[PDB]
Amino acid sequence: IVGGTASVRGEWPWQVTLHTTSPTQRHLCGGSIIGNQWILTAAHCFYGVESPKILRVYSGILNQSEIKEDTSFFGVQEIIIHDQYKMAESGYDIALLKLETTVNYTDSQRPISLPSKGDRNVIYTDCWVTGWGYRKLRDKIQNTLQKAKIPLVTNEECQKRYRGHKITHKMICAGYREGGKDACKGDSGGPLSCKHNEVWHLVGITSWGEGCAQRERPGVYTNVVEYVDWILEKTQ
Ligand SMILES: O=C(O)Cc1ccccc1OCc1cccc(-c2ccc3c(c2)CNCC3)c1
Repeated sequence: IVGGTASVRGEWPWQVTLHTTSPTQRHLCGGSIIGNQWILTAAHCFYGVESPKILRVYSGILNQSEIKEDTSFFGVQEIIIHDQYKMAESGYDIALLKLETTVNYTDSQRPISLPSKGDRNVIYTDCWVTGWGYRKLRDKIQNTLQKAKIPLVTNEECQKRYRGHKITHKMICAGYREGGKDACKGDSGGPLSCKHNEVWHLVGITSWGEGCAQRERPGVYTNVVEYVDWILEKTQ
């Protein structure tokens, strides 16, 4: 998170830290709790992941320093990548982690709803991007969970900044015209959560963009509402 501030415990309870344990154990990507044994993340996070054996999902984590050799975690039973996925910049950057056990919901770990059936025309004015990612292009993974309010930009406006990319209706962009606040390396997979009528919705999944928080270069996200049918087909 570029231009963000620290979160407090139980602020983003659907946020998870997916770790890899090969060749070293570290924060790989972010994710969202969308069900008792379901995590919604981005497919590109599993590039070079040979099997779910090396992964660990940590929920209820504020600082990465809280993760010790005795810290509880969830094993991943299955990694469901979108069948159409190839590269992040081209879309379908959506994956589902099916955990080995159910999540007991508390204040530090609860599920986030997907955009509602009938809220397609909603103008989201309170969107937030969260994660433990970099604060600049050549940085390191953060300790506390950063947050950033980012305005959504239209598909047409976003397509102007990305003349060399195909910005589809399965993508949503968020950024400030003069840069400053954005998600960077380590934030992918995580949520772009927008609050509407005091309910949080998982509106996007952190995906890609030219550099981190550059001017007139919005963050590109997976448009969750478009994939709700895929998610329901898989989580049933
Ligand atoms: O993809 C990750 O987060 C971490 C990761 C996992 C697996 C393989 C590669 C990899 O890192 C690639 C990498 C390198 C530098 C910056 C980014 C990055 C990430 C997100 C966003 C932006 C940029 C621009 N702003 C909008 C959001 C990604």
